[PDB]
Amino acid sequence: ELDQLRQEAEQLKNQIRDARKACADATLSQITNNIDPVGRIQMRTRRTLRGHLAKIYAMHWGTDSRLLVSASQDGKLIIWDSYTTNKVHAIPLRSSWVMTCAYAPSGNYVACGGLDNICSIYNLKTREGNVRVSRELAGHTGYLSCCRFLDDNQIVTSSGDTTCALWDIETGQQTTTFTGHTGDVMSLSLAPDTRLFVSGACDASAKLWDVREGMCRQTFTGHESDINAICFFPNGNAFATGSDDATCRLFDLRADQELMTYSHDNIICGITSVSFSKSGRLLLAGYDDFNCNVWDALKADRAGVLAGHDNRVSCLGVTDDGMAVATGSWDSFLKIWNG
Amino acid sequence: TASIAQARKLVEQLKMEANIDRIKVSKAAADLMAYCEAHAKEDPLLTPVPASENPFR
Amino acid sequence: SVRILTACFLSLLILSTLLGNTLVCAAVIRFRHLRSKVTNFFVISLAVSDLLVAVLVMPWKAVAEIAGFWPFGSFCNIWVAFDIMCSTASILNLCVISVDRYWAISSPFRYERKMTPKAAFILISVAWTLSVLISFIPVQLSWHKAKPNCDSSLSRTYAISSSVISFYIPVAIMIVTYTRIYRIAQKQIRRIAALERAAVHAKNSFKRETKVLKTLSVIMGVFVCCWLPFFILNCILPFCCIDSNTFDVFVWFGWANSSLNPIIYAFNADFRKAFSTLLGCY
Amino acid sequence: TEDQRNEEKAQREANKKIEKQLQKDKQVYRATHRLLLLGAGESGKSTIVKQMRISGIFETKFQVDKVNFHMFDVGAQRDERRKWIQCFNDVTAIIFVVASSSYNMVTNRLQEALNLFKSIWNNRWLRTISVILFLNKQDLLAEKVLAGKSKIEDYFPEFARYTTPEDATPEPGEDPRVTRAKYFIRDEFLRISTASGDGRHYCYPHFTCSVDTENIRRVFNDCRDIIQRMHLRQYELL
Ligand SMILES: Cc1c(-c2ncc(Oc3nccc4occc34)cc2F)n(C)c(=O)[nH]c1=O
Repeated sequence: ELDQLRQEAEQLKNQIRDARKACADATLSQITNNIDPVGRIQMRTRRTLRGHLAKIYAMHWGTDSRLLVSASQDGKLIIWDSYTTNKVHAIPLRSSWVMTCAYAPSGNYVACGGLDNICSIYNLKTREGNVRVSRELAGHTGYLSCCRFLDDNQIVTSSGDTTCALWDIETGQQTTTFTGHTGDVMSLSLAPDTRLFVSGACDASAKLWDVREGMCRQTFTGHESDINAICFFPNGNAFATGSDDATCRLFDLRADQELMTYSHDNIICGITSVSFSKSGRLLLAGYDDFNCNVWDALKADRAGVLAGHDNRVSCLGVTDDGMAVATGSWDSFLKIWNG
Repeated sequence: TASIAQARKLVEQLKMEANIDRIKVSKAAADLMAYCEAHAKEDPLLTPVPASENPFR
Repeated sequence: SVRILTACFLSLLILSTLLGNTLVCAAVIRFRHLRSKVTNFFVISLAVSDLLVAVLVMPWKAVAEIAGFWPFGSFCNIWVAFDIMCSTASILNLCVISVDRYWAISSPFRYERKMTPKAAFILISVAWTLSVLISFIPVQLSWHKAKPNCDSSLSRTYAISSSVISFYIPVAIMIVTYTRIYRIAQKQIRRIAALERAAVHAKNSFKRETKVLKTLSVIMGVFVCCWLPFFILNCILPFCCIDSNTFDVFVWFGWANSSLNPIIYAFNADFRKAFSTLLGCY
Repeated sequence: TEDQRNEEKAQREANKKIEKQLQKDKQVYRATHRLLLLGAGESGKSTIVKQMRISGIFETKFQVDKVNFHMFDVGAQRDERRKWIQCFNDVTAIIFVVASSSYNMVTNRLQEALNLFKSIWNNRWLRTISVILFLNKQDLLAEKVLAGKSKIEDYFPEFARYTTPEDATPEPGEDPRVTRAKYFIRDEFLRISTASGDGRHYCYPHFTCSVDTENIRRVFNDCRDIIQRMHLRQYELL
């Protein structure tokens, strides 16, 4: 029985690989060969945000493209005003080992979580004015590695117990559970319509999940090591992944295969964070060698470098209007870069 | 046992993921190329923006 | 060709001093992580004192030596005050550095909870105030010269009094602190080697002690060899016996310690790396 | 533009109020030492935590001689491939607890502890972190060695050629047989510790018991030694 099922699974994998090979006609490099290159991208640090006492692990932009939240391994959750550099809030956390944070699209909530295996929701607009915990989401048996608000009442979280979950914040219950990864899930990315999301785990695979249906529709392979970062293309029909093998890859949902690889010979450190520009032409990625590289998404050519962080670049983010880029780092500083 | 259940679940999942419809890579690559062209003007990082309307100066 | 060689050597010495101490002062502005430590506060204080030695004292004495006479008129008194003040500040900065290192090594917890930057400012201010008081107050009142470049000798009362404050007490303090540091390091080395020997014996020391002795001997020997003969002839001469040339040689030996100070106190991995980033940005 | 001026004034006032509180937190953060606690379920790691105090991660705060300590337990539904091990790359020390009496229990639990210690020692994120090794449950080990048919050489064949070292300080009332086993296990851990040492971190082994009032002092003294050695190393004196 076991031999029969193993043979059947191997035959199905062979059929899938054969279909993917058959559907491959031309590479992305061949198609985007007459496109004029973007040239050289020159960005400068417009702002520098200070106030965190320890390494910064996560940051997130608000939908108004002005306010942003960041998380540090000192029990602090700071909300900034990026235009005027002022600090709007500073939330002390019960647990000091936070690893993720999110900003609600409405702007009335922020989320947080880490090694405590809890996702905490904070109310930013309340009667008292002081920020207080609204809900604690328990049920994961591993560290919280990512969370993303769908609306004011739903949030999707990924965990180190190889599981992603969808929550109802009002009741604090898991509405759906997404299983299938064998390694620890490290990152999440919601589609523009919040109807699908992709996750990347430590089994060097990425999966596409139906939020309402609760099933895995596609699985993407090609990375030789742990996937640490994942991001949807602005179109919503492709996504990019960053791994420890010092490479970034682009996958197409409809083609169901990898299209381009973003690697250089003098890069050996892993990618911590990855992000796209508003047009989707630029691919920004953070690295362990303390700087962020800018890639041409259609040519796989490095179009620039953002340097000026004293330590590891841990997090990265592009505003909803495309105006600015924020990078946080283990040197406890947030930098904002503009064209 | 649980091993046979895991194996049959994996086989069943592999059955569903092989039933999807796939377009050619030529069509998929053209769609991404066309999206960048139609939105290249409104990308402040791709095309540098004058300081008149830049809020980070 | 003797004069040409003397001018070249003095120019090289002044340039070495100025370049090295400027590099030390610059490596702290470019990097904000070095400014987070207090030991670096004391190091930059010493670098500032060495720069003042190289700017306000050394060139004017070298001009008089190359020319063969003092051409600066009534600048002799102000120059003597600058000489005393800058040298004293250098030696007191060295003493404070040694005391800071001893407190860090011997009481790490009380050091971390009591070495706030407010205390460092108090120590630096005390050192510089002592320098200014010992130099400018007695010189302006002509207490330094005998009653009965610019090549005179100090008074008998002022020579011994200033030497005791500027040299002998700081030397005693530095000897005590570095002896205690050596004892602590020896205990730690023995304790480490005991476990290493136990593990080796389970499977089937002199280098560290040599390194400790090398570091400590370099520090102490450079300081003492540069400044000790000057402070002996500074008290032998007022009671006179030597000429005015060997004394000038020993004065120059004393000043040349400021040249070597950057590579003894600002040459760790953090400073060496910062000295390469500023060297061509490679 | 008086409304804009009032808004900016309120924003500056709120920022200043926030930054006042961040200044005290910086003072508290610098005086605190963070400890990562490792071990197994069968080790007496839980009882030691209870003595120190007297879901996910568990945190314990205690203070000795005006020094604040912050110890974290990572025994929360974990497994191998410790991806979260990079969160603790700047702690003062690691407390590794071993049940020394579990050599006979089953593939041995002591061999599992040795493998875990070797894995942690050679971790790339923990290359400047020292380990305070607690060789726990000495009373049970003494009882097993003194009376019983569980021969240590049966499970570890190298015990048939082991001799108690010269730097051994047995308790006055201990049998010579008990001392040999204790120091054999200690040297078994020390061989791993010194076979791959970098000079940037050390191991501090202790013979402990779960119910001891000395373990807090042991942690305090070992952390003091760690900081002193770091200071000596930064001045090229070690
Ligand atoms: C060299 C020189 C001098 C002179 N200046 C200063 C001097 O004492 C000190 N120097 C350095 C550091 C010190 O700390 C405490 C005392 C002290 C002794 C001296 F002999 N004088 C007076 C002169 O007229 N012509 C000269 O060339």
